[PDB]
Amino acid sequence: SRRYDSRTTIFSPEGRLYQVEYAMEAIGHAGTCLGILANDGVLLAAERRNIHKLLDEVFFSEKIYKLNEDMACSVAGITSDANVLTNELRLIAQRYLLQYQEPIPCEQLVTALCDIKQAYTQFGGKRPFGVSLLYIGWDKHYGFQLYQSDPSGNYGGWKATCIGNNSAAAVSMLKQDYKEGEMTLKSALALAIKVLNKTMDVSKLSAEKVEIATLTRENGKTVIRVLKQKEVEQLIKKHEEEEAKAEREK
Amino acid sequence: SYDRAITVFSPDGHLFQVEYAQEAVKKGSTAVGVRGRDIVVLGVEKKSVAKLQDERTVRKICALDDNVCMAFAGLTADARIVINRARVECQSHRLTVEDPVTVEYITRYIASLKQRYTQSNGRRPFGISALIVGFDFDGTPRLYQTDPSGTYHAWKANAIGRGAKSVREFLEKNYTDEAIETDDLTIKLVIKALLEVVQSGGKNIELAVMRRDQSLKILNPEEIEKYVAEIEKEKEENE
Amino acid sequence: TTIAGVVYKDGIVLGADTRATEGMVVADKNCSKIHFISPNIYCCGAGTAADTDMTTQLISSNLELHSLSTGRLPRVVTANRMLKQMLFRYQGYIGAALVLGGVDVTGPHLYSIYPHGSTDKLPYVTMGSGSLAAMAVFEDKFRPDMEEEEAKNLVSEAIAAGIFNDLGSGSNIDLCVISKNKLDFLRPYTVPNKKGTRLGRYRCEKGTTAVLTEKITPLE
Amino acid sequence: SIMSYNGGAVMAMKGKNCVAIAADRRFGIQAQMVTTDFQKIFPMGDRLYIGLAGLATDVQTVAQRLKFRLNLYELKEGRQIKPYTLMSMVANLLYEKRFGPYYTEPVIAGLDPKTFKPFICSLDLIGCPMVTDDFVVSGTCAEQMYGMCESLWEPNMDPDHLFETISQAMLNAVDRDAVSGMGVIVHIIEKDKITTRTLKARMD
Amino acid sequence: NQYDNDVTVWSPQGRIHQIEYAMEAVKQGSATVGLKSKTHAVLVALKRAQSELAAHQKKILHVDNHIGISIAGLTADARLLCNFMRQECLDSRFVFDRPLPVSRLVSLIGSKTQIPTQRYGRRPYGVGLLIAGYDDMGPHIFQTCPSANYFDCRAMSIGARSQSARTYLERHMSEFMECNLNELVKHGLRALRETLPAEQDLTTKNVSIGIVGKDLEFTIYDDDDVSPFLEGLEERPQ
Amino acid sequence: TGYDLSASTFSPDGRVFQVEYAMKAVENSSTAIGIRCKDGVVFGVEKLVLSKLYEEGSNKRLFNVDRHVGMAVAGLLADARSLADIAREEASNFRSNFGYNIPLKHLADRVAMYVHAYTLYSAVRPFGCSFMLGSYSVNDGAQLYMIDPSGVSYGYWGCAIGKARQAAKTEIEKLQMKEMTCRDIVKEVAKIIYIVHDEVKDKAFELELSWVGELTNGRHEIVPKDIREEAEKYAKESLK
Amino acid sequence: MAERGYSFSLTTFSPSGKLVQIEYALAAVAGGAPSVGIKAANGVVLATEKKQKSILYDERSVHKVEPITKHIGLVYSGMGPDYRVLVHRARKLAQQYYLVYQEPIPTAQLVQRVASVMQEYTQSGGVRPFGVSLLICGWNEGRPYLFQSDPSGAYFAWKATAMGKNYVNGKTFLEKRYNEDLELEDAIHTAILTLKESFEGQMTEDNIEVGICNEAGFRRLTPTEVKDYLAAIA
Amino acid sequence: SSAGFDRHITIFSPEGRLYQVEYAFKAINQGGLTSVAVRGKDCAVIVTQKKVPDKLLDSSTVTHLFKITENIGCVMTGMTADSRSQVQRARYEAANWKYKYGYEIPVDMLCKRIADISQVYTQNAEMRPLGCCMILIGIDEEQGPQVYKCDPAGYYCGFKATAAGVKQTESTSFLEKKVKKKFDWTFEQTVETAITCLSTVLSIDFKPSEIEVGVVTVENPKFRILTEAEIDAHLVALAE
Ligand SMILES: CC(C)C[C@@H](C=O)NC(=O)[C@H](CC(C)C)NC(=O)[C@H](CC(C)C)NC(=O)OCc1ccccc1
Repeated sequence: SRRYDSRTTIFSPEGRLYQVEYAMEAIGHAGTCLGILANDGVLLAAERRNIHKLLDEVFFSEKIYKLNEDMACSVAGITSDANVLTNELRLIAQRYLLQYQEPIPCEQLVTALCDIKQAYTQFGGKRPFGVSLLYIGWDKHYGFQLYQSDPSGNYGGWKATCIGNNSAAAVSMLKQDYKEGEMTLKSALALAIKVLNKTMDVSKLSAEKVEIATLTRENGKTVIRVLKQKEVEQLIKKHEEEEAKAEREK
Repeated sequence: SYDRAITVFSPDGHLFQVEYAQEAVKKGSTAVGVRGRDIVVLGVEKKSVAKLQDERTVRKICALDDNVCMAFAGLTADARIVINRARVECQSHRLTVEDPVTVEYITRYIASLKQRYTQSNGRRPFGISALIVGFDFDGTPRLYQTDPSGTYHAWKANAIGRGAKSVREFLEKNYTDEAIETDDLTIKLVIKALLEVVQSGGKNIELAVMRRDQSLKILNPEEIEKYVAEIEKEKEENE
Repeated sequence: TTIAGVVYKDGIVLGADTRATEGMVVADKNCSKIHFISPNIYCCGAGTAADTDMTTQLISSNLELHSLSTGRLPRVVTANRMLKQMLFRYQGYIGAALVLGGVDVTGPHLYSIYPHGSTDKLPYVTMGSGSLAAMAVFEDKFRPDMEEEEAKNLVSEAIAAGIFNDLGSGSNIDLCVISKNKLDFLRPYTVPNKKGTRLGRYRCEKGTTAVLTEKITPLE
Repeated sequence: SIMSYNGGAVMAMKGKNCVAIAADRRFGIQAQMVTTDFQKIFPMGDRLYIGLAGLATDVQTVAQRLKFRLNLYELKEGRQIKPYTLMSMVANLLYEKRFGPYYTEPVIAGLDPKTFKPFICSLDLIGCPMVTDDFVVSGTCAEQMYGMCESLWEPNMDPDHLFETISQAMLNAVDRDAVSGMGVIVHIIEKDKITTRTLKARMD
Repeated sequence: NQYDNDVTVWSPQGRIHQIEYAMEAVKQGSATVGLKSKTHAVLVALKRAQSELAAHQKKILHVDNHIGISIAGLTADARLLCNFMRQECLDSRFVFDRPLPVSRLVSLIGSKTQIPTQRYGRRPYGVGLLIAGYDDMGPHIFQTCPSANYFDCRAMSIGARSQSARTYLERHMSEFMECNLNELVKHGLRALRETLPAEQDLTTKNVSIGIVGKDLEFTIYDDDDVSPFLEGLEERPQ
Repeated sequence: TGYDLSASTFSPDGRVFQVEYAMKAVENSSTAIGIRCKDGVVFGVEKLVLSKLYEEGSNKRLFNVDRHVGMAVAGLLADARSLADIAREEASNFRSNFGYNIPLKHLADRVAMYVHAYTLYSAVRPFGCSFMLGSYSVNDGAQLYMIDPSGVSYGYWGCAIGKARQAAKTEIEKLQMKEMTCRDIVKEVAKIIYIVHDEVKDKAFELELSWVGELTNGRHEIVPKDIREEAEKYAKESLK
Repeated sequence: MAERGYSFSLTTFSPSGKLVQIEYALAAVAGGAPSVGIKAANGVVLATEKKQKSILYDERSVHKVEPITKHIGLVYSGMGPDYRVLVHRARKLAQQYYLVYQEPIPTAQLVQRVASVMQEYTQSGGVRPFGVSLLICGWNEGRPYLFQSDPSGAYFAWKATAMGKNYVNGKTFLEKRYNEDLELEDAIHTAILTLKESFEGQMTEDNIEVGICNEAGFRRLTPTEVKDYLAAIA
Repeated sequence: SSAGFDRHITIFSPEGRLYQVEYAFKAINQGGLTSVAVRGKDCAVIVTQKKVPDKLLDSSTVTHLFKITENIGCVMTGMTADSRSQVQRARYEAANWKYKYGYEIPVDMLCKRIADISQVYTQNAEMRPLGCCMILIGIDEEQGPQVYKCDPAGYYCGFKATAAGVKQTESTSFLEKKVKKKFDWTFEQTVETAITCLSTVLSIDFKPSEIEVGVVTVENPKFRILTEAEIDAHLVALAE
C-alpha cells in the first residue's frame, strides 16, 4: 500500500536524492580504506575495525577481495551490501572472459557494477546499495589504474584516494605528499602508513589494526600479494624511525 | 515489481518531479555548444581537477556515433546510462534500415527515453539535459538540446548547467553572423564563453570540436591553451 | 548388468556386478552399482550410468533432508514413492532400473523400480541385462526365511550366473548386507575373474621415442 | 557420427608421483585436415590438466564453460580445486545438457592440491565419472589406445618411464586411425615441474 | 476523511465512500430518459454543447441491432463498458447464432463493474447507463449505477435535474404500455423537457431519440430525423 | 482509530475492525429470513421498492445458486451477485469433477472460505454480504446454512439477516420448525416478515418467497403465485 | 488474491546512514535467551539455555541446537520460528552443494550462503529483516570453525562468543578464560559455566542444550551427558 | 515503544517486538471459549466448551473439534473462520505427506508445517498473522500419545497437557499441579483431569451437552469424538 511505502528513488524538492546522500554518510562511519598508485605497482591499504581479541582472523583479509587475476577491491560500508557487490563483480569479470577470451580491462568492471548501483537509485522502490569501494588493477590497455565507486554509481580514476572515516584528512595529506610522476611502491607504502597514522585515532598503527595489499606486474602475470603482519610491522617501525629523525632535527 | 506513479500532476497543473529533475541539471557543471559553418563545437567547464584524480575517466563529452557527439550537464550517473543506450540505438539503427543515424533521430530517441521515465510507474525521471552536436549526410551541422522532461529543440548555439542563463545571454549577444568562421574563431567563441564561465581557470575549461566531415577530436590541453592565448591576445587588442 | 536382491529373515542383501560397457568395449572394470540412499537404505542401479548415479543422489539428498526434519530413520516407502514419482514424470527418458532394499521401523523391504515409473515389492528381484539368468538361480534356490550367510551365498551365486552368462555383465561381485542392527558393505566381496600375468616384457627403454620439441615449467 | 566429424584422441596415465595427459594435435573437418596445432589439453590450474576430445565446437565450449565455473569457485573458496571436485563439476555441466549432450568425453589428469597423489578420471558425454588407477582413454581411436595401454602400462613408473609408455601408446594407436593423428603433445605433471613435449609423428 | 480515500476501506458506518463519490459523477452529467411500451422501447437523451460553435457530444451509442445504451457520466468510462457490450453481443451471435438476451448482458455488465469496486488501486467505473433492448421476452430498459447494482425499470432518468423527469415518468407510467411509438417518444421528450431549465427549450440540435422494437433494429434518430418526433408537441407549460 | 484502515491490521484489543464495518452494512440491509421445515427450507425476503418505476424482480435478493440450492442475500446487492456467481461456479465444478450434486455442507464451506480470504489481505476489501444457503435432498435431508462477512458458516434451524434480525429470530423461535409441514411454514414466513417490515421506517415492500423441499422434488424454486398471495392474505390478517 | 504482495523495502537508510529496522532486529537477538559458542582446538562446543515456562511443555520435542548437516550445527538467539526457517534453508543449501560438488559443504561456505539469504530479507520489499542471530559451527579440513551471522547478514568467525541476555558479561567471562590452548574440549565445562553465570534458578539436563562438533561430526550431547557435565561442573 | 507503523503492520519495533503478532494472541481470547488437552500413558484427550447461544443454531454444526486425518484430530481456539481455514490447510498437508512420502504424517510434523505457514504471515506484510490456535492429538509409534500446540506467532512445541482460550493461565497452573503428581493417568483419569480442570476454571460444573470431548487411544488409534451420553458417564463419575 502507498501509506506503508518509502519513496527511496523520488527526487528531493532541492533535486538531490535523499537516500543516496544518507547512504554516503554510512560510508563515512565505516573504517578507513586508502589507495595509492605508483608506476611499479598499485596498492590498497585499509584499517581493520572491531579488532576484538577472540576473532579468528581466518578470512585472509576481510576488507580486501580479489575480483579477477588482474583486479582487486576493498570496500567501506554495510558488509551485507559489500558481499553482494563483490560476488557480482567476480561474475561480470568471468562473463567477459567467456564472451571475449581476454581479462576484463578495469573501467569496464567499475562501470558494470556502477550501472547496477545507479539502477537501484533509478527505480524499483528499493533501498540503494550503501557501499563505496576502491578498485586496484592492471590492464594491457592503460596499465596500472585505481578507481573509486560511490553508492550513487558515479566513479572516478584517482591515482590516490581514501574512502574511510577520516577521508577528508587522508586526502589532504595525500595531495600534499603524493609526488606525481614519481613511482617507487616503497615510497607509496610509506605515504600510506603516514596517512593511516593520521586517520587512525589509536596511536602506534598496530599491525593487526591495519591490512595492506599490493598489486604488481611480475613476469607478465599480475600478482595481488597481501603484505604479511611482519612486513606491516617493519613498515610501521620505518614510519616511527622517520618520526624519530624529525624529533632529532627539532 | 514496484507499480506506482513516481510523478503525478500537482494541483497547479505542473509535474513537480520533472521540475525537481531540472533543478539537478541547474546544479550540474556548465556545458557550451555552438555550430560552426563547417565545424560543430562543444565545451565543458568545472573540471575541478584534484591533481590526484585522472581526467580521462571524468570526461563529459562522448561520441555516440561517428556522425553524432553529446555533452551532458546534470547527474553524472544518469548520463552514463543514457549515453550507452543511445550508442546501442545508433548501431541498432544501422542493423535495421541500413544507413548512418541522422542527428535529429538520435535526439528524438534520447528525448523519448527521457519522456518515458516521466510517463512510467516506479521510475524517477533522468536528471540529465544534453547537447547533441553532429553533421548529417547533407553535411549541414546540427545541434539539439534535450530537456529532462523530454523536449528537443534545434539550437545554433546554447549552454546548459550552473549559470547557464549568464552564458546563454553572453552567447546570443556575442553570436556573430557567419558563425565567426575560420574554424579557430568558432572555437574562440566557445573559449570566450568559457572565459564567461565563472571559474575562468583557462586550463580548467576543456572543449572538444568535431570537424563534422571527420571524427570528434578532443583539444589537447596545450592546444586549448594556445586557443586561450588567442582569446587573451584578443583581450589585449580590446584594451 | 546383473543386480540381485533377497529378503532374508533379519534384512536384505543387495548384490551387483562391477562392469560398465560402452558399446561392446569394457569402459570400467570396477563401477560401484550399489549406492547409499541413506544409512538404513541402499539401492542397486542398472541402466544409463549417468541416470542411475544422478537419480540415486537426488533421492539420497531429499531423504537426508527429510531425516533431519523428521528426526527419525527414513522409510523405504518414502524413497520408493519419491523415486517412482520422478521416473514417471520423465516418462522413461531417465533410464534407471533400481533395486531398492532397506530395513525400516516396519521391517526389511525390497522393491524393483523400472524406468517408466512402475515398482513391484517382492521377496527376490533381479534387474539388468543378466537379470533373467540370476532369476533362474533365485527361482530354483530361494527358500523363504534364510540366515544372513545363506542369503549372501544366494545373491553372489545369482550375480555369478549373470557375470558368466551375459556379455554385458562381468568383473568382481559386490554385496551389501543390511540388517536392523548392522549394515555391511563388502565392495570386493568376491573376485571371480582375474587378468592373467603378462608373459613378455614390453617396457620401452628411455630414448626409444623421438621429441620434436620439449619445454620444462618450474612449479611453485 | 557427430563424434568422428572433427576426430580426436586423449589418453592419461598414472605414475609413482606423476600423472601424464596426452592428445593428438590434428584439427580437421571430415577427411580434410585444417590445422595441426588444435589445443585439446586445457590446464585447469597448476598440477591439474583436463583433456577434451570430441566435436571441436564442444571441446572449446566445455573448456571455456568449465573455466568460468572453476574461476568463481577458486575465488569464493580460496583453495585450488581438488581433482575429485573438478570431476564432479564437469559431470554437473555435462548432465545439465543430458537431453542434448555436448559431444565431448573429458579426461582429467592432475595431482592433488595439498597432498600429491595422482588422479586420472574419464567422463561420458552425459556425465558418468570413471576414476581409475591405470589409464583413461577417450577418443575416436579408443579401442586401439586401450589395447596398447593394457599391454604397456606398469604399476609404478618414474616420470621418464611414464612418458615413454604414454608416448608409444598414443603414437602407435593414432597411426591406425585415419581421422586422428598429425602429432602428439604429452604434458607430464610431477610436483617439481610440468613437462610438455611434442613427439615425432607420421604427418599423413 | 481517512475512509474516503479508497474503495477497499469501509467506513465505521459501513458505507463505501469512493462508491458514493463515483455515484456523484453520474449526477454531474447530461439528463437521459428511457421508457418502454408493449412492443417498443425509446431512450430520449438531452445532448449538451460545450460551446455554440461546438457540436453536442453524442449520448446514445449503438451496441447491437437489438440493444442501445445511453450514457450519463464520464464518457471515457462509458466507451470501455460500451466496447465490452459490443464484444459480448458479438460472441453470443458468433457461438449461439442468436441475439444475447438483454437481461443477461446487464448481468455481465454488473460483474465487470463490481471487480474494480473491491480490489485495491483499481477505481470504481463512473458512468450511469440506460440500456434498451428487444428479445423473446420483449422490450426492456435497465439502469446501471457505478455501485454495480443493475435495476430493471419500465421508465427511468439519470444525471443532473433527473428528479423532475422521474416524477413525470412516474405520474404517466400507466399510459406507457398501451401507446404507439410516437406517443412513447412524446412522453419521453416531455420528460426531458422537465429536466431542461425553463429558459432553455427542446430543439433538433439538443435532443437525440433512439428506438428499438419488434420490427425496428436500434436506430439513433437525430438532427432532422428528430424533427417529426419534436413536431406536434404541446407548448412547454412554463 | 488508525487501526481500522486495513483488514490486514489487528486492533490492539484483538479484532479486525474492517470486517466489523462490513457486517454493519449487512445490518443496514432489509431483513431476509430462512426457516428449516420438516421437508425442505423456505426463504422469504423483505425487499422494499425504492422506486415505483422499477418493474418488479428488480434487485431480486433470492438466487437459484444450483438446481437443489437457493440463496437469500442481505448486504450490498452488488457483492452478493458476485458471491452467487462463485457459488454457482463451485457447484458446477463439483458436478463436473465428482459426478454428483454438491452437498450443501460443502458448498457453504467452500463459499465461506472465499469470503474469509478477503479479510486476510490489505489489497482486497472484506465482503459486504451475509447470504443464507438452503437445500433439500432425499439422501441428506433439508439443510440450512448462513455465511456472514467474516466467513463463519453455521447450520441454522431458523435464521434471519439484516436490520430486523433480532425481532425476526424471536418470532421464529416460537414457531415449531422441526415438525411444521413446508406448505404450512410458508404462511408463517410471510407473517414474520410483515411484522418486522417497520411499516413507516421503510416504504411499501414486495414479499419474495422461495421453496426447496419434497413438494419441489429437491429443486430450489420460487413459490408458485397461487401458494403465495394466500400466504400474504394470512400475514396481513394475522398482523391485524 | 493479493499475489506476491509489497515490492518496496521496509528497511531504508536513516539521515545518519544506519538502517533502523536491522537495529531493531538486533534488539530481539540481545533480548533472546542466552546462547554461548566456544571453539576448542579439537572441536567447537555450542551451548544454549532452554528454560520451558512450565513442566507441561515437553523439552525433548523441540531442539534449539540443530544439525544442518553431518559436520555442521547451528544455535540461535532471538525469535524461534525465524530460526526454523533459516535452519531448513541452510540444510537445503548444504545438500545442493553436496549434489553439485559431491563433497560436504565447507563450513565457511554455508555461513556466507545463509548470510546471503538473511541480507536478501533486508534489501527485499515487504519482508521484515530476520530477528535471529546464529552461531554456526563446523569441522571441515580437521580445523574446527565457529561463525556468527547477524540479522543484517554480516558474518564473523569467533573462537568464542555469546549472544542473548547478559551477552556482554558472557563475552567478558569468556575473555577471562578461553586461553584457546585447550586441546581437549574441556570448554564444554567453560560453556556450561558461562551460561551458568547468567543462568536463573538452576542448571539441569533439561535446562541446558549442548551440541559438540568434533572430527567425528556434529552430535547433540545426550540429556544424560549434559547431566554428567552439569554434575561436577567445578 | 513505537516507531513509524511498528504497531500497524508486522514489522520490527524498538525492543525487537512484533506488536501485530502480540495482538494476534489477544484474538484467540476474543472468542469466548476455552479448550484443554491432557496426554495419558495410553491415550490423549481434547475437551472444549460448546456454547449454543440460540436454540435455532444446529448443535451438530457448532463444533470446534475437527478430524485432520483418521489418526489425527484437532481443537481450534480463535476466530471460527480463520480456524476453519487452518483446518483445511492441515488436512491438505497431511494428504500431500501421505502421497509424496508414503506414510501418514507424524503429528509432530503436521504442527511444524502449519507453524511454518504461520511464520511467513508474520514475515511478509500484506498477510494478517491469523487469530486461531490449534491443538493436535495423535498416537505415534515409539512416541506414544502426543499433544501439540501451534501459536499464531508460529511457535510449536510438544505438550503433555495444555490449554488455550479465554482462561489459560488458570488452566495451565491447575493442570501443572495435577501433572506434578499424575503418576501416569489412565484413560478415565485423563478425561476426568481435563473435564475437572475446565469445570473448575470456568466454575460452571457443566452438563454433558455443554462440552465436547475427542480422544485418541493406543488401542483405538482412530480419533473419536465422544457422544454426549459417553461424556455424561464420565461427567457423573467425576461428580461422584
Ligand atoms: C550402473 C551402470 C554402469 C550399469 C551399466 C550396465 O548396465 N550401464 C551401462 O553399461 C550403460 C550402457 C548399457 C545400458 C548398455 N552405460 C555405458 O556403457 C556408459 C558407461 C561407461 C562407458 C563408463 N555410459 C554411456 O554413455 O552409454 C552410452 C549412451 C549414450 C547416450 C545415451 C545412452 C547411452
